[PDB]
Amino acid sequence: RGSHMASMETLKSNKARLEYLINDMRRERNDNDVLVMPSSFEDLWELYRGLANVRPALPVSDEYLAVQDAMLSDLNHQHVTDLKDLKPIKGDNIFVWQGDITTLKIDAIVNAANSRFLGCMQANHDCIDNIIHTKAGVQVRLDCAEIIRQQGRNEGVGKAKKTRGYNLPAKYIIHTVGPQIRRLPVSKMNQDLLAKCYLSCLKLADQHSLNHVAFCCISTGVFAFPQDEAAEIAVRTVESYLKETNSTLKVVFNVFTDKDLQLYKEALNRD
Ligand SMILES: [Zn+2]
Repeated sequence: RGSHMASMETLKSNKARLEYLINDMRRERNDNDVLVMPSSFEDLWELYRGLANVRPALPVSDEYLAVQDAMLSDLNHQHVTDLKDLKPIKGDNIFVWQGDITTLKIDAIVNAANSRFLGCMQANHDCIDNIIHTKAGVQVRLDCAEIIRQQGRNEGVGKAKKTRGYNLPAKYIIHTVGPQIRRLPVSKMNQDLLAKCYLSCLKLADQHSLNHVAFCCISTGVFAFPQDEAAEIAVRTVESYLKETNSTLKVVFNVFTDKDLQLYKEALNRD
């Protein structure tokens, strides 16, 4: 695998970087008991990730960031997808793309954050918030913490805040908190709030003169907005915004599942 593609030196170096990062985070927690450091890249990664996910938003040394950034940049740029190589599915300005949002070269990706705004603090959890934070680096959690400290309160639903993307190929991450759905059918208030997430993100991207923005599937997963309904709100809000403002923004709907992928194509077909 690695030999023909010349990957072996980088694998051995990335493993050494993970062990350094793991050791530093364990020392900080006063986990002084000597753990069995796994041999594999995969098992090292899941150990590192769990430790990063749970770490409170406390200062980090420049030495730690040097190692973390070398490792994260190498991993995120290995199989990068550039927006310039994709083609619009609608007009010249709307794309649908199945893939990992943390590997897309684009001005901004949109994070489905929570109101505490530090990322996902559940070890090794499969949500978008966790994945974005983990691949981007600890600097995102620290920047988020500073945003919350300066505003004196948790983040409300339907807003947008921008941070740098750090180790991601994305220049920026736009963080929005989507509505939590408990009861069905979805209230008009909650439908309006999900729309507001998209609008807020679009407005902020145009406010900063960005050329492109990729959305994930906001309020799906644990917030558990019904899928078909969310897709419909996403598409309708985007197309309305682009039409009414004559924005030059290019908008990517990032999906992972084939179910979502079909939902998005169907929504963009129906007029
Ligand atoms: Zn999570």
